Amino acid sequence: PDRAELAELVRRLSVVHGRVTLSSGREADYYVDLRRATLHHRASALIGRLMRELTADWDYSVVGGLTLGADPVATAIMHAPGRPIDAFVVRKSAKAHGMQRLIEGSEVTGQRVLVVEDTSTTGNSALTAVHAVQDVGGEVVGVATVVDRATGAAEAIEAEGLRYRSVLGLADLGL
Amino acid sequence: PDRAELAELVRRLSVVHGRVTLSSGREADYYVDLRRATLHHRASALIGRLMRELTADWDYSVVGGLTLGADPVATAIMHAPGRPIDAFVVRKSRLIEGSEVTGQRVLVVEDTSTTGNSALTAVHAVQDVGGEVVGVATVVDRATGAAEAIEAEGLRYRSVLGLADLGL
Repeated sequence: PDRAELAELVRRLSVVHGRVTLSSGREADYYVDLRRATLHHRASALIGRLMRELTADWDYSVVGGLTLGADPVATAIMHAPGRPIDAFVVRKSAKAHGMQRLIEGSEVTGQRVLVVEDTSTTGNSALTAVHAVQDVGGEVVGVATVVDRATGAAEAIEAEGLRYRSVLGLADLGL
Repeated sequence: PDRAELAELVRRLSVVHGRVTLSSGREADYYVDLRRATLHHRASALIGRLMRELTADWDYSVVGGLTLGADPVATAIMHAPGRPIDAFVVRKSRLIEGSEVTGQRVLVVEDTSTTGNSALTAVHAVQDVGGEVVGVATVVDRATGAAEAIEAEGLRYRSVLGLADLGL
């Protein structure tokens, strides 16, 4: 029921129907804004729960990713029922202070880390977080995401020796 | 107990004592890394509870502020028990992500700040889109005029913690 409850909320909240002229001059009939679910009271509590179950067999104390598409997901996982898991956010530029200048939040040095994102087209953003955690001495145990969009992300993440899992898929969006 | 236990988590996770050089060149005897608290599993859960208690007499359906500092606070409030409250995020540079703020009563959040400019930016961004801001709540007030700046704009300001809870 949860996967289906979430899947429906993602469709309703995040598939934004309506015609739009892009900067290129092409028109699209819809676009996919996952931030609308990841920041919704109900969809986020489901995301938290389901991403915990999805990764239950992985060994990690810390969850995080690349701002902003990761923050709400990571915090959802942190707040969801179960064993303690802390969070972190990889920035795009360097903090003024500390010994992990691209990483807000919890100390990832010497921890096993889950890397998350709401959705990835290329896996660029996820891998940017993976390497940022890596450069500071964190063990990335895998990457997980709310929605796979079958656009190359899995094979890009798998190419660097890392597991990839998703709660939802292209079919769950309708389209 | 909740407030006392958060205070202790904020001292232990976020108040970094020792001679330090700021980005300006100024030397301080400490700095505050409030995000280690806002991204910690226990402290964030207390933040959501306590920020909800703190603003229980205000009417708002949506909570959020300027990225990154606000997002961990906004989602802790959203995930905390009680009546449903959605979240939003004001970007620095399409300004508002997440839940709709237009036509809604909105709580602007900040983890902490010396000047309140970040809070103000979020307030202004919500106003430009037809949201009504009911006030600003923060985790830590630094007693450096943030409050009064927010009050000059006709907005109520509140904090869970203050300067004295940070043992300086």
